[PDB]
Amino acid sequence: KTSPPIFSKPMDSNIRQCLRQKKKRLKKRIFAAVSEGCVEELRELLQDLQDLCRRRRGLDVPDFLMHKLTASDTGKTCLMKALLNINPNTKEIVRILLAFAEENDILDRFINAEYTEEAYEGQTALNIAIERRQGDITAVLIAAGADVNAHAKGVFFNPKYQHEGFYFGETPLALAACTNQPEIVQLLMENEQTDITSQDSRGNNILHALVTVAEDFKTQNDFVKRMYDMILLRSGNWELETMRNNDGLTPLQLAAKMGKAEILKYILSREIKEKPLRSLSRKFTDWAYGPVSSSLYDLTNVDTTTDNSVLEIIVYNTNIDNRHEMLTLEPLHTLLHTKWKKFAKYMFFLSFCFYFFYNITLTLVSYYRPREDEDLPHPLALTHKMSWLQLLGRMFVLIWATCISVKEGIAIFLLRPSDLQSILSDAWFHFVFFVQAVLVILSVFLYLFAYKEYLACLVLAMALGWANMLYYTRGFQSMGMYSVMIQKVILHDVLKFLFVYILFLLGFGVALASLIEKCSKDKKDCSSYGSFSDAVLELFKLTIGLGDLNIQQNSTYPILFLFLLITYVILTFVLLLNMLIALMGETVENVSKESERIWRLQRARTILEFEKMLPEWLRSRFRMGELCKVADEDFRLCLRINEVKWTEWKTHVSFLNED
Amino acid sequence: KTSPPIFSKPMDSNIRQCLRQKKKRLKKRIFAAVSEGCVEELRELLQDLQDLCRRRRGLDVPDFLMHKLTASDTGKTCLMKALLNINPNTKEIVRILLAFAEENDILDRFINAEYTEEAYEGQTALNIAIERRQGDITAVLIAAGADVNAHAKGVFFNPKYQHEGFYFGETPLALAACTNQPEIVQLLMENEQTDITSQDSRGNNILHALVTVAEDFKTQNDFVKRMYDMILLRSGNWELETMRNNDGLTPLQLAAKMGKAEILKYILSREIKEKPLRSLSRKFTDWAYGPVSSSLYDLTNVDTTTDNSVLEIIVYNTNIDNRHEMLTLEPLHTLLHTKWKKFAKYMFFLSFCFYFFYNITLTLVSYYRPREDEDLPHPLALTHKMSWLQLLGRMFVLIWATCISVKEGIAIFLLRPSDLQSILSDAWFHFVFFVQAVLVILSVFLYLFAYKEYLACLVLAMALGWANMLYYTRGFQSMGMYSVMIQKVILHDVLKFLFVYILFLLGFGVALASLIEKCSKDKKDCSSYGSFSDAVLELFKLTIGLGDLNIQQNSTYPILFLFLLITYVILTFVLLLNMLIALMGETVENVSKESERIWRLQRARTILEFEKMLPEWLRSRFRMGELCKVADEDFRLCLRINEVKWTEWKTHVSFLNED
Ligand SMILES: CCCCCCCC/C=C/CCCCCCCC(=O)O[C@@H](COC(=O)CCCCCCCCCCCCCCC)COP(=O)([O-])OCC[N+](C)(C)C
Ligand SMILES: CCCCCCCC/C=C/CCCCCCCC(=O)O[C@@H](COC(=O)CCCCCCCCCCCCCCC)COP(=O)([O-])OCC[N+](C)(C)C
Ligand SMILES: CCCCCCCC/C=C/CCCCCCCC(=O)O[C@@H](COC(=O)CCCCCCCCCCCCCCC)COP(=O)([O-])OCC[N+](C)(C)C
Ligand SMILES: CCCCCCCC/C=C/CCCCCCCC(=O)O[C@@H](COC(=O)CCCCCCCCCCCCCCC)COP(=O)([O-])OCC[N+](C)(C)C
Ligand SMILES: CCCCCCCC/C=C/CCCCCCCC(=O)O[C@@H](COC(=O)CCCCCCCCCCCCCCC)COP(=O)([O-])OCC[N+](C)(C)C
Ligand SMILES: CCCCCCCC/C=C/CCCCCCCC(=O)O[C@@H](COC(=O)CCCCCCCCCCCCCCC)COP(=O)([O-])OCC[N+](C)(C)C
Ligand SMILES: CCCCCCCC/C=C\CCCCCCCC(=O)O[C@@H](COC(=O)CCCCCCCCCCCCCCC)COP(=O)([O-])OCC[N+](C)(C)C
Ligand SMILES: CCCCCCCC/C=C\CCCCCCCC(=O)O[C@@H](COC(=O)CCCCCCCCCCCCCCC)COP(=O)([O-])OCC[N+](C)(C)C
Ligand SMILES: CCCCCCCC/C=C\CCCCCCCC(=O)O[C@@H](COC(=O)CCCCCCCCCCCCCCC)COP(=O)([O-])OCC[N+](C)(C)C
Ligand SMILES: CCCCCCCC/C=C\CCCCCCCC(=O)O[C@@H](COC(=O)CCCCCCCCCCCCCCC)COP(=O)([O-])OCC[N+](C)(C)C
Ligand SMILES: CCCCCCCC/C=C\CCCCCCCC(=O)O[C@@H](COC(=O)CCCCCCCCCCCCCCC)COP(=O)([O-])OCC[N+](C)(C)C
Ligand SMILES: CCCCCCCC/C=C\CCCCCCCC(=O)O[C@@H](COC(=O)CCCCCCCCCCCCCCC)COP(=O)([O-])OCC[N+](C)(C)C
Repeated sequence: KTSPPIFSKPMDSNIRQCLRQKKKRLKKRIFAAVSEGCVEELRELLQDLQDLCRRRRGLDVPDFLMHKLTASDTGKTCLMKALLNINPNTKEIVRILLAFAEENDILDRFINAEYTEEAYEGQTALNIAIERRQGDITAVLIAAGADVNAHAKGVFFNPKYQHEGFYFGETPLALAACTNQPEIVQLLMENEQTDITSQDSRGNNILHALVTVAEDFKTQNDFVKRMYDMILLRSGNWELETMRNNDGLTPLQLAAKMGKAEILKYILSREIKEKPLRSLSRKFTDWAYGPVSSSLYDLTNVDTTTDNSVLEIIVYNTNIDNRHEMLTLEPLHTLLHTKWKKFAKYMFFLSFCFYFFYNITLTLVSYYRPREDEDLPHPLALTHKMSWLQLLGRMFVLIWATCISVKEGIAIFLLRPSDLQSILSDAWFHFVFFVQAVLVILSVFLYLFAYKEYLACLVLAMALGWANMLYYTRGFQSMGMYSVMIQKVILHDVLKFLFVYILFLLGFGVALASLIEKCSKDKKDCSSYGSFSDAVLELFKLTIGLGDLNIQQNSTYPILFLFLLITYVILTFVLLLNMLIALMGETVENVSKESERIWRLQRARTILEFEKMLPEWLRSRFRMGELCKVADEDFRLCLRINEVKWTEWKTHVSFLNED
Repeated sequence: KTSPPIFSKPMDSNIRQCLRQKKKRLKKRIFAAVSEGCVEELRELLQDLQDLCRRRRGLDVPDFLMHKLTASDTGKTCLMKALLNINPNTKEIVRILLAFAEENDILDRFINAEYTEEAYEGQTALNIAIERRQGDITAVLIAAGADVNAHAKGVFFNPKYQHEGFYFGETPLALAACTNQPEIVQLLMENEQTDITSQDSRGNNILHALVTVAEDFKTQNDFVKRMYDMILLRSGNWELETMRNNDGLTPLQLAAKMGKAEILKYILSREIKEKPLRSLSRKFTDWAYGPVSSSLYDLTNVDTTTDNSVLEIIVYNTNIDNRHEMLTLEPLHTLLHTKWKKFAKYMFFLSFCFYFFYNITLTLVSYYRPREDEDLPHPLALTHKMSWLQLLGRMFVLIWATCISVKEGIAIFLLRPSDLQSILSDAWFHFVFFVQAVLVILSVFLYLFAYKEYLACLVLAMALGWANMLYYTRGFQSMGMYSVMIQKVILHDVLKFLFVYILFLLGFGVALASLIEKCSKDKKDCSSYGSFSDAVLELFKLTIGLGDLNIQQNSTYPILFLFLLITYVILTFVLLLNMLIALMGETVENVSKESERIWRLQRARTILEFEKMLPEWLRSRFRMGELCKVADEDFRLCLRINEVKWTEWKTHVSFLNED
């Protein structure tokens, strides 16, 4: 993606880089013989190794012999070098190397060997055989004492990113499962020493590991769905799918964290009909008659009742790709729609009314202020009591403004740094609601010091206040697009047109202000291009189309003053301004193509954020789901959902081929 | 493409155009007999030719006999006329003509015959047989003494353009190779007299010739890739692919010169695994484990270390079609990205800073000049020393401006004439950087003559100077499009709208200025349409939308003055101006569809142009690549590149059909 990785030492190297002595020719000539496939040259070199071991001090002969078979810079052995280079005669050089280590008491050490390298640590001879797809060499090595629980930890086998390495699950069972080799997976699970409930350095197990390697888009061949079904259904218990890693996530919650929509649909809709495996399912269909059916969903680690539920991960954590496609799955779709009809319509309506009456009060009191030198109060709370009836509206300003500044200021403090790179993560409205409430109470405090700059701050509070009414247009679908593409346009288009337009507004502004002469004879001010600040204003009025091409200029070089104004009008009114209108037209077109996807993801935040304001006795009232016994000795919560599907049923009936 | 060619004399003609005598009927009747396929009439005419040769002076009888078989206007013989017209009985009239020339000592002359025509010179009887796909007549002619090294040079066999003729490689081996006939190619390479390392008049050989005939786009059947592999791998040496033609190019460098992207990808990625043919490859993969792999590339005639490298041909020589598609190939992609991280980010950042401070100095000194009659210096270098601290900024203008005018003026002098027909060949910024630096030093020299027209030249230097800051927006991808489509629009759209708009600005300008009368009673100037120059200005202010439809005109025919203004506003404000905005909208749309292709090709020029400023000890430091021994007795430079490809690997594993 970004950059290719660097590795400090290569795993295998048959390319010699640039810059009869038995202590050199024994060790080096075996590696080259076993790599090319010279069988006859190999037996003639092994019998020379035991010749040096007879002229050696006793009781240390296995330690001396392994040093002449293992490398020193890395822990790669003769059997590892043999299996990385597959030849047509590697079935027999395994037999010859296994026979040499059986003649000594070194067979247990020669197979269970590990790399000592910092970058390839823990890799054994089973990892090379399962990688190179040698199915019959694997059965021999298990039958000779290979550890089937060896973990391969390292910088290569556990990277930081999805590139820069190759993560598969760190066990030999997970390597066979992530390489689409179903027969070796059947082979290891039928062995007694295989620990299925095993965990790696990330805390993952085999079901966590298959989620990380799955495709985030639906395609034709999906072997990670058939491997998740195959390994789960053989264990026949609950310990795998209820286990948490170091981040505290199940296999179900890691699919919603990473964004895999096809693995998520499979787990929420499992239904197994055989009697010993009935209890593993999460959906229970009890009656169906034509198109209609009734079903029960599992709802255990899904609904908003514990921490890190799958309804809360999908909504709040943007940068996940498929968030609309997952919120329309079936246990999730009914839960959001039920929370809207039961308490969320009415809390969203009271927020619109307590804010619309806040702005009518703050406007009528600011507009109708006493405009005299002899009458100067601040228009708030009756700080000087003139005793007029219903003064509570002036009290209602300072009460409701200090509530918003406390509440929204906490929400700015709780912002993730990924919440500032999405429009849908509504971090714009947390800023602007805060600064409108600060300026209200700042203007009240500056009258108590009587500075008479309160009116500069009270005017800006009315203009932001009526501009924040654009938040509440997400209640309707039709008006919910205009608050979105007023923000796509002002970031993708206007802040890139701004840097180009200052270069032409600075350059011609200094140039036109340097060609004039001082016209103040007796305070005439004939020249409208006198200063730098006067010339930038008259050039802005000409891109808009409000100024004049006044040629009668009291200055030297009158024909050069015409050449530089007409060049400005062509570049910035005919060419640049009509260009930026054709860049707004491409942004507006793409928001309207996706108007439904954007409106539905803005409700789902407002539904789950009014739920965190409710008290606990009130949230316990609206809990949807009842206790239910779906099999023997197992109790769980459930939703009953009826579903009538006319288009799916009629295609099932027409295609049936009654002939 | 452009025009069909003309040929001075046809190659074969069976259509007689418009405007018993044995010296006429012997020669003419053989050609018509051998063309139609009259076998019995042919033997009755050959025995009449030897009757005339018995009544002839001796020792000259082969010279007399060939003149009655070869034509005179061209060198076409009886065997050539036989093979151009294929009949079902041309297997035997070859046998009859070969038997007649064997009875004399004229067999060596009768087969090895050449056209003497200016347009078809050198064409022999093997070229006609290999063209007409007669595979078994070819083996007979080789077995009778045909020259298999005859070159066919001529205006037809070596044209100027790709049309106007048919270039194939000028040898009989290249004709068989460029006509998709693999069996005749095997036939000639197994003959001993075949010179494989042979060159034609262009200097090309068989591997150069196959590059010129290849398709520049990837399609299904590509026989030129299978012929390049077939002929190279049989020679088994290095003389073919390291040979240069008259322009000094290898077969590798001619593919990048002509733009063939599929031949270029094949050569840079050859990998042959068998032991006698291991050494011919250019990529050496030494370890691979799942998706990741490590490889070594050849880098010999690719990297910027000699003249005409393939990294330098693709970048500088536009008019080549596939330049983005070739710069993303693998030895080329890593080299450009490595030169950016090691020295090119920092040289592109110092150029932005030494030019941005050049414009702040030249603006603040021009704007704050002494505006008095008693104070008139030139604002540069303290030509009159007033002794103010840090005068070095005024010195910094004339130093840095004379550097740019020398450096950019050399670059204008080194421009190819094809560099002035591409936006991406940045010949616009070589002009405008030059003229901004000339006007600075021109204004300094005109104060030394004290002409007081220096200020007309110093003002234009500020306006161009801030407009050249649009060059440095190619560092970012998002802003790198606005400098491009400000140039596509001002060439494809505005200079075509300009010729149409002058016709309506000239015609109505003279017409409206002829209907008025002189209003200067006592210097009133009531009529704003008095002159030609006054009327063109008031009509330009009305297309923009700044003028007035002032009907109160002090002139004769007042209702005709209304009819010609309203006709102008409809034609040029409602119709023409809104048309040109819909022609800018189609240009802006196509630049944004190709925004990534244009930004990436502008970096690649700036990377290779800061490299030509570095000194030789500094360029020798940043050389990337190490000496390496990839096979016996062969040393070469290499890059090691790691590559992890998740999408290619997982499709290889899912499609494997483990069943
Ligand atoms: C029908 C079936 C049952 C329905 C259940 C009903 C449950 C009722 C409540 C239950 C508990 C909730 C307490 C929340 C209070 C927080 C106050 C607040 O700041 O407003 C918050 C919400 O405001 C509300 O959601 C509640 C509105 C009623 C407030 C009750 C006190 C005043 C009622 C006295 C009546 C008048 C007295 C006389 C007045 C003249 C504003 O939050 P926001 O809109 O999200 O902010 C803008 C968005 N932004 C975050 C991006 C910036
Ligand atoms: C001088 C140097 C040369 C010039 C600079 C050159 C470099 C600049 C280039 C940079 C990256 C290139 C991408 C092009 C678009 C750039 C804009 C951007 O950064 O958006 C980024 C994220 O968008 C956001 O940041 C969302 C806004 C967060 C809330 C901020 C509130 C501001 C309050 C203040 C009140 C203001 C009121 C306005 C309302 C907020 C990236 O956008 P994107 O990659 O296209 O991804 C689309 C995702 N999207 C849905 C979020 C859009
Ligand atoms: C002069 C110019 C104007 C000013 C300019 C301002 C401009 C800016 C404003 C622009 C637009 C304004 C936005 C409107 C805001 C809310 C409306 C809304 O949400 O729409 C909804 C209607 O929902 C309702 O109408 C509320 C339900 C009844 C509430 C009854 C009172 C509460 C009583 C309880 C008191 C509690 C206890 C009391 C306290 C203790 C529509 O939703 P729906 O159609 O129903 O369903 C969704 C469709 N779906 C099913 C496909 C998903
Ligand atoms: C970090 C790792 C190592 C990095 C290696 C760093 C190597 C450094 C250098 C190494 C040798 C290069 C010499 C090039 C000099 C040419 C001068 C020139 O005209 O500028 C040229 C480039 O300018 C540069 O690229 C270099 C900028 C530094 C100049 C050094 C002298 C002044 C430093 C004293 C410091 C301040 C003293 C105090 C001042 C107050 C302009 O070229 P351009 O931008 O292409 O032109 C515009 C484009 N156009 C062609 C279309 C028109
Ligand atoms: C009176 C008679 C009747 C009217 C005339 C009728 C006949 C006229 C018709 C002619 C051909 C028909 C094609 C239509 C487009 C015409 C324009 C053209 O010639 O472009 C040609 C090449 O484009 C260039 O020349 C690139 C600019 C080179 C640098 C020049 C710097 C000038 C500095 C001065 C400063 C000025 C500042 C502005 C910035 C430079 C051809 O363009 P194209 O075929 O479309 O190929 C696209 C390739 N492209 C990527 C290069 C675009
Ligand atoms: C007030 C209004 C403003 C005025 C209006 C002006 C408006 C006009 C201007 C518009 C935009 C301005 C353009 C910015 C120009 C350079 C920035 C740039 O290149 O971007 C790059 C940042 O590269 C860097 O930031 C430089 C790296 C650090 C330099 C450290 C100082 C040098 C020290 C050494 C001293 C040497 C020795 C000293 C002397 C002897 C971004 O590139 P990237 O993201 O890093 O990678 C590319 C992404 N890729 C990997 C996909 C390919
Ligand atoms: C389209 C235009 C784009 C924006 C440009 C707008 C300009 C702002 C530019 C930049 C903005 C930031 C600086 C603030 C300047 C404004 C303050 C001011 O006006 O007061 C004064 C300063 O006026 C000046 O003379 C200074 C402005 C020109 C030089 C700017 C600094 C150059 C270096 C920056 C970059 C390199 C450093 C980076 C190094 C890494 C004006 O005083 P006065 O009017 O004479 O009043 C007379 C009365 N009196 C005598 C009693 C005092
Ligand atoms: C892209 C990000 C831009 C940020 C803003 C984005 C939006 C921009 C929108 C608006 C902001 C733009 C400014 C307009 C209003 C001027 C305010 C002012 O204080 O001027 C004053 C000072 O200013 C000067 O003295 C002018 C100095 C001349 C050269 C300025 C650029 C040189 C430094 C470049 C620095 C880097 C800039 C490079 C920019 C490419 C006016 O002074 P005066 O009239 O000369 O004196 C007359 C005396 N009198 C007052 C008593 C009568
Ligand atoms: C960014 C826009 C460019 C900025 C503009 C700078 C461009 C410069 C480039 C090149 C200029 C090269 C010529 C040298 C200057 C000579 C000075 C001179 O003659 O002044 C004379 C006038 O003359 C003029 O009117 C100005 C002539 C400009 C040439 C046309 C350039 C077209 C640029 C457009 C396309 C660019 C597209 C670029 C796209 C990015 C003096 O005036 P006068 O007649 O003596 O008046 C006295 C009258 N009296 C009789 C009453 C006393
Ligand atoms: C939208 C309009 C489009 C452009 C049209 C613009 C017009 C320019 C047309 C063409 C431009 C090139 C010629 C330069 C003319 C300008 C010089 C000038 O004005 O000075 C004078 C010449 O004024 C005239 O009278 C001559 C202009 C009209 C006829 C043009 C030539 C026709 C032949 C060309 C083609 C056929 C040949 C081709 C053969 C193959 C003006 O003098 P004055 O104002 O009377 O001053 C009075 C004071 N005095 C008496 C002391 C002197
Ligand atoms: C497409 C390429 C075009 C090139 C430019 C592209 C951009 C064009 C933009 C601007 C240039 C256009 C000119 C506008 C400014 C006029 C300058 C001038 O010198 O006028 C003067 C002379 O001119 C005359 O005398 C006018 C002659 C009348 C007929 C003109 C066309 C006949 C020849 C057609 C030749 C072929 C043209 C065919 C064109 C289709 C004004 O003279 P006056 O006012 O009459 O005298 C009053 C006396 N007084 C001054 C003392 C008061
Ligand atoms: C390029 C545009 C065309 C140019 C225009 C030429 C077109 C000509 C074609 C044809 C004209 C044929 C008629 C002959 C002329 C007679 C003269 C006459 O009658 O004048 C009279 C007025 O009369 C008028 O107002 C003008 C009549 C024009 C006819 C409408 C044509 C529509 C063109 C549009 C569509 C074209 C689309 C083309 C698309 C490219 C005299 O005026 P008066 O009333 O005596 O005023 C004195 C008043 N007072 C004394 C009472 C105070």
